[PDB]
Amino acid sequence: MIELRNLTKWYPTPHGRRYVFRNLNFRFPDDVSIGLIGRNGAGKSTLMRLLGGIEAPNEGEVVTDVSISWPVGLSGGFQGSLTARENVKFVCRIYGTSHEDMLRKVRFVEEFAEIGEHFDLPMKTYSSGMRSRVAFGLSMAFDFDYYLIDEAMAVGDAQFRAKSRAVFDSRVGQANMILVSHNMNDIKEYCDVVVLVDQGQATLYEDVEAGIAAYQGSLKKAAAKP
Amino acid sequence: MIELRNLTKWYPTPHGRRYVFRNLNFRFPDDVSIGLIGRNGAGKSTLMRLLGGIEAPNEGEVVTDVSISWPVGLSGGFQGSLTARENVKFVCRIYGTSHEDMLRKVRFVEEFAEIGEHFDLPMKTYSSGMRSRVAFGLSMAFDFDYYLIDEAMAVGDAQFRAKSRAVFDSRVGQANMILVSHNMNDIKEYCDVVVLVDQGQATLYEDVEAGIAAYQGSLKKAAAKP
Amino acid sequence: MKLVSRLTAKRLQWALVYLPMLVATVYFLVFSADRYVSESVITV
Amino acid sequence: RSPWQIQQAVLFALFLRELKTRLGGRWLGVFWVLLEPVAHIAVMTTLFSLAHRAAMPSIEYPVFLITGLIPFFMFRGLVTRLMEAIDSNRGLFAYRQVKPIDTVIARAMLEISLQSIVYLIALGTLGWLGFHFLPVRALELAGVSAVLIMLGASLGLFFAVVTNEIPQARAIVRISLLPLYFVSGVIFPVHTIPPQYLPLLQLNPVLHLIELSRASFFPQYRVLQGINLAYPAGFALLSLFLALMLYRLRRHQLAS
Amino acid sequence: RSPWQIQQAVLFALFLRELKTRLGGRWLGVFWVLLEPVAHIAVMTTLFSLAHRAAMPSIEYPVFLITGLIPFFMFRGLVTRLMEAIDSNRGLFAYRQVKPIDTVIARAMLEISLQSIVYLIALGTLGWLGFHFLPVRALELAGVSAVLIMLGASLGLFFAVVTNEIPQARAIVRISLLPLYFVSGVIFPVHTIPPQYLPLLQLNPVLHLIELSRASFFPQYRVLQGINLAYPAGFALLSLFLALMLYRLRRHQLAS
Amino acid sequence: RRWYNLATLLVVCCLIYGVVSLVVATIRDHQ
Amino acid sequence: RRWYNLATLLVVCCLIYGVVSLVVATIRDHQ
Amino acid sequence: RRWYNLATLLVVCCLIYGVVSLVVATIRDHQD
Amino acid sequence: RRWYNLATLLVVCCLIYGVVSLVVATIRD
Ligand SMILES: CCCCCCCCCCCC(=O)O[C@@H](COC(=O)CCCCCCCCCC)COP(=O)(O)OC[C@H](O)CO[C@@]1(C(=O)O)C[C@H](O)[C@@H](O)[C@H]([C@@H](O)CO)O1
Repeated sequence: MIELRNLTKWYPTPHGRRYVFRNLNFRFPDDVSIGLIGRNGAGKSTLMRLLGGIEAPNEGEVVTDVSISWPVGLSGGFQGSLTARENVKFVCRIYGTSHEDMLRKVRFVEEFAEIGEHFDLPMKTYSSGMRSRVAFGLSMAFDFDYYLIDEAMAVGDAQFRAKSRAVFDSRVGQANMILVSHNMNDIKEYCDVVVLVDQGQATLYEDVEAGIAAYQGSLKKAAAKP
Repeated sequence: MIELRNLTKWYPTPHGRRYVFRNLNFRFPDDVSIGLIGRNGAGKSTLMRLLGGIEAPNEGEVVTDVSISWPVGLSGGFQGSLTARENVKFVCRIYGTSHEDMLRKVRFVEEFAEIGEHFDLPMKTYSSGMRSRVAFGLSMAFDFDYYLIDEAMAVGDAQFRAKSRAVFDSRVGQANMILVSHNMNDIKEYCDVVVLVDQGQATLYEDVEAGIAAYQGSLKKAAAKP
Repeated sequence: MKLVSRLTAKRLQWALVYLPMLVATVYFLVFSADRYVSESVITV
Repeated sequence: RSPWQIQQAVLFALFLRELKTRLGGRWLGVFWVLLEPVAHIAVMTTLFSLAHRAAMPSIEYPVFLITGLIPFFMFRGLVTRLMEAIDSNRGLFAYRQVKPIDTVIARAMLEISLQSIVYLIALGTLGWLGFHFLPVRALELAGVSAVLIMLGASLGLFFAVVTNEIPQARAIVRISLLPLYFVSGVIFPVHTIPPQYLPLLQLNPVLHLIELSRASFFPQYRVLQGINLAYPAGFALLSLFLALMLYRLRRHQLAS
Repeated sequence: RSPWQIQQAVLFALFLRELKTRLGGRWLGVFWVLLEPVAHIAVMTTLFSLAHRAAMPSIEYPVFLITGLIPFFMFRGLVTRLMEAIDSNRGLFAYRQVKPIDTVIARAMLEISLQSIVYLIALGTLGWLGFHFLPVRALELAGVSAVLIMLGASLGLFFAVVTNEIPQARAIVRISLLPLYFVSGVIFPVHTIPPQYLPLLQLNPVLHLIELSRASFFPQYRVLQGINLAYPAGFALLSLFLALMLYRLRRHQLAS
Repeated sequence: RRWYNLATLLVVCCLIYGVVSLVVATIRDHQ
Repeated sequence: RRWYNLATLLVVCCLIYGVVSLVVATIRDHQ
Repeated sequence: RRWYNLATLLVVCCLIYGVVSLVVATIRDHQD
Repeated sequence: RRWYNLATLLVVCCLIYGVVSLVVATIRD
């Protein structure tokens, strides 16, 4: 179960406290695929950071009895100076796995990276898509109950997407994937329920198309406001 | 006229000197739109930085009798603690314009910024989009013979792209823009000549489609190598 | 290599704590000998 | 899992990380750490050996300087390294297990281990050269050193919590640390200090701890009037309480 | 446009840049550079007022301390900040007409301006408090100060060029500025120490420059043997030549 | 002087109990 | 001093045990 | 010198008030 | 003092081995 109790997150601004969320109490549905959608600036990034633990909420708490992964494709969870293998070492020792499984996961991230000698080179010299490949390898190497993805489709080349959806379908069914994507067809295909974030409030829809209609109506109301 | 005489640029690596370019002599064609294409890691970013003067070549020189602008969308040309207006002041103060042109350029940057009161705030609290918009405003607040773009198309929302291309179409004809993009259709539309970078060597193609065919053949040869 | 692999917590605890304490225990309480001290204070 | 086992996991992880960053990777920093005390001895002993022999003829100068310096170096490290603990590990502060208290605890453990190793090495070297290197009273010296540990770690945590913002203020920490090397009885005995400067000199807890450690080290060492353990012990206890309370207030505000 | 005009414009631009990044906008830097000296004369006085009045009962201690302190502050600031200029402004350059030497000499000229302002303020308040505040030979003082400024700027540029890609060595330079304050005749008259220590201390050019600056300030001031200006002049000339030649070698480098 | 040590030791146990409670709270923060 | 020496020996033994344990854990993880 | 003792009483009462306020805030944070 | 000289010679030789190995490791890269 995933729950947000009295959640309140804001950013410091010179004009005051810009509240992104305030007293947000909401329970995520169980064993279903979740599509988190919303307007730009409505707090989708803030909420996926709070779900993944990237940001600490000012008030309230997140109650979760299962394992939630970090967002896939984000490069802000690593350090530039060390080489890629050293970052895999770092994340493995934070999670604290056995040495044999440590070596196996290094082998797996080497396999899914397809990187070469730059695997022994520091991350500060990497490019955007290659850092995204490193992040994908670190995210996939593990086994997680819930996977957070902030629209990682539009990274890398076509072959990267091919292997991505291949191992995705390999992992389909053993975990529930939360997707924050502006591609609404992806929300149709890869999700079971729709949670929309608007004005700091999250609304749940068991039917995907109901959330589609609600989001489209909200966009039309925003556009029609004079 | 842009010419590269005996250019040799490399990066320090623990394994030795990784030569990116070595004795690169090449003359860019005049009064034409240039499309810089090449493989990943072939040196497009490094050569583009050398053209913009971002990095200093170890040997050789860059001979240019016209004005070449910095890459559009790059956020590494400013200072974090200064505000946006202070960064405008800094840039123009190297460039050294008159006070009327000072105030007009500040107003133009504020106009193309569409950021608001955060325009009076330091950029250390900015997001990537805000810094990219500031860079675009600075790259446009001036008048140059040649403009450098490191695939700045896929930054920002749709209205940002529409406004950027509107001012672009205002500025076509009076300058030659060099674009480094993986979108080959953009290379077709916005360029007249093609410069292909491979193995530290630049090959010139007066026909765009000839350079496209050469790049496709190079990619096929790289993929077919066992 | 394998030499540092056999240095488990129990083996290191034995080789560094319990044996020194044990040898000190068997020496000081029974094997030791009393040494009386007499003190004087002089000057010239 | 229990909080205790995940605590050992996370502290071991940050301990090996901190060993990596402080030692430079190739284990080059050990030479620096070993070379500062001996360089201090070489500078210190060449001007005041005769003065000390006139002052306290019964005590050898190098052992006096070891006992005066290495605890002070340990305290200075415990303050400085732990004050700047948050900024160094800032980029990896969002893993739900990497709270700042673990970072400061890991830095403290690393510094204690390193300086204890240096203490043992220096004592062995002193014994190897024919000096006097066995403390007559061992566990009282250990207790005084533990009081010094508690005071130093408490002050470091307090300064790290208080100065999370305004890092410029960190300057008036380390700049203020340099006079503490001179005013406390580290390099020259406070026996020669005129009594009219003595009262304010008693306000330094580090002076009390250094003097008590030296008294517990050497045989027949005299302590000055007004030196006691109660004042530095109370200072350490109060500072630890204040630092823990201040960290508990601003626990959630040290994440970015 | 002539290269001289380009140099003028670029040095003015990064002078404003440096002025901002040094005083921080809030102008707290002027507060610190006005309060650090008066702190030094405060503590230094309350230490050795009686000692100085017994050593040379002809010159008041505060004016001696000012004349020995402010040039040393200028020299230290020159060395440190002209060393750190390239590391600070690595984000700069890359836009043509900007070279490392521009940032180096901009930091230099800011340092001389600030320290000359502080010197004038100090002389003004010294005259305001009923102390001797007018040099008897101002031209010699100007020449000695120019020699010291040239030596400091040249050494700073030399260390900025040499210790590129090795930042840790910079720290060593910082710590070697600590003995100089205690050895270059700044806080106490140098005639007190025995002459057997004297010849080694003659290898320090800063002691020669400070003593010659003092000799050009007070009337009937005593200068001891071997304090000629030829040695500091040659030191400054050689250091400037080496620094300029090394910068010319690593000119196309140093730009990221 | 009985009341002096009574008050001093009361302050000491209050401080020690507070320190231990804060330490165990920080330990139990991890879940 | 029998119990005295036992106490000091136990303290130093615990200290060297802790330092050596940290060292062996470090070298085991490094390999 | 009544004003002098009042002046010291100002700062000692302010210190006591600050310390007890911090303790109360700690207890309140513990009661969340 | 044959054992004493042997032990201190071991110490200095090991120290010089360590410093030359550190120098070699720094200059190999
Ligand atoms: C709790 C306050 C107590 C104040 C004590 C003052 C005494 C003198 C201290 C020396 C003051 C000092 O700094 O040391 C000097 C040399 O010291 C000595 O030889 C001491 C000789 C005798 C003293 C010992 C005898 C003790 C006898 C009984 C007490 C060079 O050290 P250093 O190379 O590290 O200097 C670096 C700067 O300090 C950097 O600081 C900055 C700045 O200037 O750029 C940085 C930044 O700008 C900002 O953070 C910061 C500012 O803005 C924020 O206030 O100033």
